[PDB]
Amino acid sequence: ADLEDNMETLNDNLKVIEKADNAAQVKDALTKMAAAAADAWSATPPKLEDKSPDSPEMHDFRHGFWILIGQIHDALHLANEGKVKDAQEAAEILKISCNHCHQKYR
Amino acid sequence: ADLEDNMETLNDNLKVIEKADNAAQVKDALTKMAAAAADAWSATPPKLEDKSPDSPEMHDFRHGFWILIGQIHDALHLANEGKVKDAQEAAEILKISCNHCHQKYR
Amino acid sequence: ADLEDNMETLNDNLKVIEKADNAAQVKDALTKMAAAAADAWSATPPKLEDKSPDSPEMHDFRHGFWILIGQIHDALHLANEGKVKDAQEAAEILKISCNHCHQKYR
Amino acid sequence: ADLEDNMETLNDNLKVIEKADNAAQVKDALTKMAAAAADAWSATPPKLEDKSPDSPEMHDFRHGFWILIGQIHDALHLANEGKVKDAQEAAEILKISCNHCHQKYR
Ligand code: HEC
Ligand code: HEC
Ligand code: HEC
Ligand code: HEC
Ligand SMILES: [Zn+2]
Ligand SMILES: [Zn+2]
Ligand SMILES: [Zn+2]
Ligand SMILES: [Zn+2]
Repeated sequence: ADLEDNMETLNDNLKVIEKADNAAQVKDALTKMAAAAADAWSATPPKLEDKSPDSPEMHDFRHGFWILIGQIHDALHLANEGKVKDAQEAAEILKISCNHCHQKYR
Repeated sequence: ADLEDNMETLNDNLKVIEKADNAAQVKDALTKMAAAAADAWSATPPKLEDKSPDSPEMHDFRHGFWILIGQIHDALHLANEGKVKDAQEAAEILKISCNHCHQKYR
Repeated sequence: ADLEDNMETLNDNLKVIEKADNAAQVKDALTKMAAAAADAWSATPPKLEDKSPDSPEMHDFRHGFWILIGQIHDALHLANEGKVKDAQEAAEILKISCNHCHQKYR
Repeated sequence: ADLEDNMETLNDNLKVIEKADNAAQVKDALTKMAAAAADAWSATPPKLEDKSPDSPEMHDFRHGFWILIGQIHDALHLANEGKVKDAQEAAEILKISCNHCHQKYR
């Protein structure tokens, strides 16, 4: 997918997590978010179109996806263990990761 | 890229790190490895073609890529900081992650 | 130090980071926070005195320190790469970890 | 506990994980290891006795404990999920972390 459609997938499943009823719903939403972030890994965002893929700025951009995926990784372990509510609370932390990359690069 | 091509990229660049003599070369190889792993994230390997994408096996498959990318992540900070020899030694750990996934799913 | 002492050290240095210039003020605050969190690792907080250190609740308690230390860990790499602004911005996510533990166990 | 006691705790419990036939012994051993590593956090090893707790060598020393605790963190999630064989294969990776610190600072 392109960067914009992966972002739609991130947003849709972030919402699913916040309103989920059970561990299966949380795990499915987290898995979909991680695959969307991994697929967006090599995207160049519009405001960085002039930057080398080997530059400090593009490493910072990808670093934002590493943070997001790492956060999803931990939440998914929690949901695998049945700590659904703790997994759901990880959405508050994820949201900041969204905001931070958006405020620098969107 | 397909799974086999991402693996060639992982293989080529792990050997680069093992033979490298400067920080820029290690950083460049680490970034290529991470992009290949992120691109391989949603691949289904031949031995899991019968498995549901939500199966435990496919989560465990993707989990091996998270481990690898996480190791690359820390090594890339060490390389960014000048600790070239430490970043280079992280290839010994990287290799164990290669072996573990291969033993299970290759 | 006891838990209350380490919490003050976290609180003071969390404020130092938000109100800092230069990698030095930030690095030094992060280093002290990591040492305080590590020293707190095995503390039994009042609301869990009836739980054994093998209980699920005590694992969930320590797990909140792992999240905190992992965030400090990444912030310190950023500060050591000269990314003082990005390091200072970790303070927002750190505070969320403070609050998530407090809401359950303080 | 002093550094020698925390190292004995790590050595004993790494062997427990290797020999283990059940999840409970793995989880218990990993918990003991994490506590030992957290307690060793602010130790000064003999070869750095003359240096500052703030020295770059001492940051680099502590960094080895973060690597170890992060690896224990993931293996404990796997043990908690009943993936006992996968948690035990994490011991191979832990050992390299033991060796990497010993080669530099023991
Ligand atoms: C960088 C590392 C990012 C992270 C992490 C997240 N997003 Fe993002 N997103 C990013 C950019 C550069 C853009 C701009 C796209 C463009 O073509 O200019 C976006 C865009 C979105 C959108 C589109 C909405 C709009 O502004 O019209 C959405 C809905 C969105 N992003 C959601 C989202 C969520 C929920 C995230 C975290 C879970 C998230 N994004 C992370 C870069 C990055
Ligand atoms: C799972 C999570 C894996 C990780 C981590 C790594 N590899 Fe891998 N590799 C994996 C599979 C399932 C396969 C088989 C793919 C197929 O279609 O048969 C492979 C294969 C390879 C190969 C051979 C590629 C080919 O042309 O057939 C190589 C050279 C290879 N892998 C290298 C490699 C390295 C160096 C890794 C770590 C840095 C690594 N792989 C990780 C699954 C997984
Ligand atoms: C659990 C994993 C915690 C994390 C992470 C943080 N804190 Fe905490 N804090 C915790 C407990 C159980 C308590 C109660 C201690 C008691 O004996 O009652 C506290 C308390 C505090 C306090 C008040 C200390 C006092 O004098 O009573 C402060 C100022 C405080 N905590 C700050 C703080 C900050 C800034 C944190 C993040 C950087 C943080 N705590 C994390 C448990 C946990
Ligand atoms: C640095 C960050 C280290 C990590 C990670 C591990 N160890 Fe270690 N170890 C370290 C030092 C500096 C020393 C010497 C301490 C001294 O005062 O001599 C050690 C020593 C040991 C020992 C011998 C203890 C003794 O009484 O002589 C053992 C058995 C040992 N270490 C085991 C061990 C294991 C199994 C580790 C990984 C799980 C490990 N150590 C990590 C520094 C560091
Ligand atoms: Zn966790
Ligand atoms: Zn690190
Ligand atoms: Zn980082
Ligand atoms: Zn994991």
